Amino acid sequence: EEMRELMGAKIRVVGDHVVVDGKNLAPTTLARVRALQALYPKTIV
Amino acid sequence: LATPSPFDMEKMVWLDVNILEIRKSVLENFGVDWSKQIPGPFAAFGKDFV
Repeated sequence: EEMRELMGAKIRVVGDHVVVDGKNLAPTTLARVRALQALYPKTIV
Repeated sequence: LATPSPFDMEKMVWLDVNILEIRKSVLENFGVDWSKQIPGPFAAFGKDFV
């Protein structure tokens, strides 16, 4: 939920770990996404 | 999560430069120019005693 608000083109799903997906995202969006990587070790992009 | 701007808008400076120069000159050449080195007198002697 914290990740979802901080970005609200991405798609956020729960699965079993946090999963983030998207087709054509700007470098800023990717940099922002991996900036949130310091909030949970179990993250994949 | 904050990001910087692509660049910072600097201030623009106008420069006005002025270069001024004035030259004046005179040239004079007057009079009479005589010779200062001339030949002098000469003397010679010659004889056969024998």
